[PDB]
Amino acid sequence: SLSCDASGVCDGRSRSFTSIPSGLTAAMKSLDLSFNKITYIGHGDLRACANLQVLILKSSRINTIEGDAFYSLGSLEHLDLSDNHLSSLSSSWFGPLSSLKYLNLMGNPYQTLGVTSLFPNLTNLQTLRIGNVETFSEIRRIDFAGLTSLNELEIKALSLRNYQSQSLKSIRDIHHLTLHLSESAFLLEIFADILSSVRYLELRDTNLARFQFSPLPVDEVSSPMKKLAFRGSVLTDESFNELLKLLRYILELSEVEFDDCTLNGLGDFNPSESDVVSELGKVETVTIRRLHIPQFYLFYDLSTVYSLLEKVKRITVENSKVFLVPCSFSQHLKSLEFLDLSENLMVEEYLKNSACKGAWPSLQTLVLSQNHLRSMQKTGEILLTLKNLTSLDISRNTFHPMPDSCQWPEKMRFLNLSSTGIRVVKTCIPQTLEVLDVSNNNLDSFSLFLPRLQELYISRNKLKTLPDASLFPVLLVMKISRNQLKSVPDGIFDRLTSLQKIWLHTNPWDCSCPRIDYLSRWLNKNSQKEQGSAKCSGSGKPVRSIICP
Ligand SMILES: CCCCCCCCCCCCCCCC(=O)OC[C@H](CSC[C@H](N)CO)OC(=O)CCCCCCCCCCCCCCC
Ligand SMILES: *[C@@H]1O[C@H](CO)[C@@H](O[C@@H]2O[C@H](CO)[C@@H](O[C@H]3O[C@H](CO)[C@@H](O)[C@H](O)[C@@H]3O)[C@H](O)[C@H]2NC(C)=O)[C@H](O)[C@H]1NC(C)=O
Ligand SMILES: *[C@@H]1O[C@H](CO)[C@@H](O[C@@H]2O[C@H](CO)[C@@H](O)[C@H](O)[C@H]2NC(C)=O)[C@H](O)[C@H]1NC(C)=O
Ligand SMILES: *[C@H]1O[C@H](CO)[C@@H](O)[C@H](O)[C@H]1NC(C)=O
Repeated sequence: SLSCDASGVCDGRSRSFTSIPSGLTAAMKSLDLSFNKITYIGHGDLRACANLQVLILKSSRINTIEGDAFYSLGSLEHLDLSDNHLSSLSSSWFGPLSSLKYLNLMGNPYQTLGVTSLFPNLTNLQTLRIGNVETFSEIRRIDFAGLTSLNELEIKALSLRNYQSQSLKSIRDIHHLTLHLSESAFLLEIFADILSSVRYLELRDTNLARFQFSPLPVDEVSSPMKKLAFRGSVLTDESFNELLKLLRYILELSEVEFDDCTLNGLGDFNPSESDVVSELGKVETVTIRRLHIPQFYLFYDLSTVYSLLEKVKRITVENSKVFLVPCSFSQHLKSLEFLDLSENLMVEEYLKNSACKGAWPSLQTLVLSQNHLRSMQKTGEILLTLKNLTSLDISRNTFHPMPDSCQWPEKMRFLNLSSTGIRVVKTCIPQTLEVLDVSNNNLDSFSLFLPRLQELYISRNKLKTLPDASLFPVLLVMKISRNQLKSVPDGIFDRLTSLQKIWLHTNPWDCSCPRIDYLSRWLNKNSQKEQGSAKCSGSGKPVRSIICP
């Protein structure tokens, strides 16, 4: 009861099959039999479809597959066996799949990949996922024999009990290596085997409390590793310092991320300057999200971090409860062009210190999105200390009504006031602006003349009148959806002579014909420009559909 499209793509998904359907053809290119009750797959179940390029067998209850079940699938590029009941993999399965590009074996209860190298024959393999949560317990030297380059290899071994050294060393080039480890017992040697191949290493769920550095005795390897990411990791002030020492081998590391990690800190840890690292190679981007520091004052005078960021260009510390980025700390950030402290507890008085005189000398973009700032003027005033600043995001902050005059950094051309609760826009906003987002507020009208404005975002408001075209002589983009606009003055969009894109949907457009003429005739002559589609209130029919005599 499977249905195929004219292109040879058949759906069999969730159809209660207890066995592969009979009478398949060589016309099929993609066969999806996910979520079925297919316990056994015989020698001849898939013998016909010799031109199959995609086989989706995910989450079916497969626990038995004959060694040569896939003997005629020489054109198969995508095989998905994840989440089944395979507790033993057979090398005979992958033998005839020299055209295999994607192999997902994750989610099955096997304990190891088996006694025979399963992938030597897969010469065009680009993606491979293996392992599980409860039982995968051993990686061995024969496991990846025959694998030269993989764009991605995911290994889930949260229950790993033993890793044979050099197991991953045979692989020449791994673009993205995702490892799920519950502890750090084998992280070091693993790290010694991937220094030549891994460009992006992603560590998930690892408790690194007991990590300890030791000199990697692998021959001079110019690690091509550009990105390193930790997710849901447990760290300590001690183990953290241990990790830092690892950088000497990944001289090219440019991006580091820490997602949902907890940093446990204690006072008993206080080494001299010899133990600590203050050289951060080429690390130029630091992203930190949802970082939990149980007890922050249990950290000695944090000067240890001042020499690490001299060269950092981009930093993001979000939703990690930051209330202060100490002045001296900021002055050390000589190269910082981008700083994103979204979702923290920043307020004027502490911002003042964070953005002191020589704070962030080169900052161009500063994001203080969800914080506790309350005065627009006060914030612009405090930020005057920043001379290179060109972009500022202070959206999602609850501000008081803005004055008629304000002081903002001079080169500022981007100001985001989205979701800030304002009800009125005054001249506090500079004429120097190029991009302005006051979308999702409480505005009734926009009367600000900004001659250099190229983009205005004013969606999600209550404007009953479209802002006069002469206000933005050279506008390229206007976003005024989700408002209360019922109509537009004849010829107004033809007055936006640089307009390239415009959002008008979610507005109650009055489509009676005397009125809606120009607007409808305009949407027809400029469909390319309208993003999304404005409909008529009442019928819901697209405005452009209306024609008047
Ligand atoms: C593989 C190598 C990767 C290398 C990555 C580089 C990491 C550096 C990132 C720069 C952090 C920028 C924000 C610092 C703000 C600050 O100083 O928070 C301090 C404030 C109070 S100031 C404290 C006083 N001055 C002391 O008496 O706390 C606060 O305001 C709130 C506490 C915020 C705690 C989280 C952020 C603190 C930085 C964490 C650094 C270690 C990260 C380890 C992750 C596993
Ligand atoms: C001006 O500030 C706006 C508010 O901060 C901002 O809108 C926000 O845009 C981000 C873009 O990623 C959205 O991100 C969230 O949602 C995505 C998926 O949709 C998630 O993957 C992200 O992790 C995140 O949770 C926000 O949803 C959106 N905020 C809202 C509520 O509208 C504008 O983009 C800024 N304007 C300009 C011109 O930059
Ligand atoms: C970032 O801004 C600073 C401050 O304006 C710039 O450095 C100053 O450049 C002037 C040149 O007119 C020198 O006279 C000063 O000595 C510098 N001030 C400092 C920091 O001591 C810097 O050039 C800007 N960087 C960028 C983004 O180009
Ligand atoms: C798969 O092909 C044969 C087995 O018939 C053998 O050479 C080896 O297992 C694989 N090929 C390679 C790359 O050596």
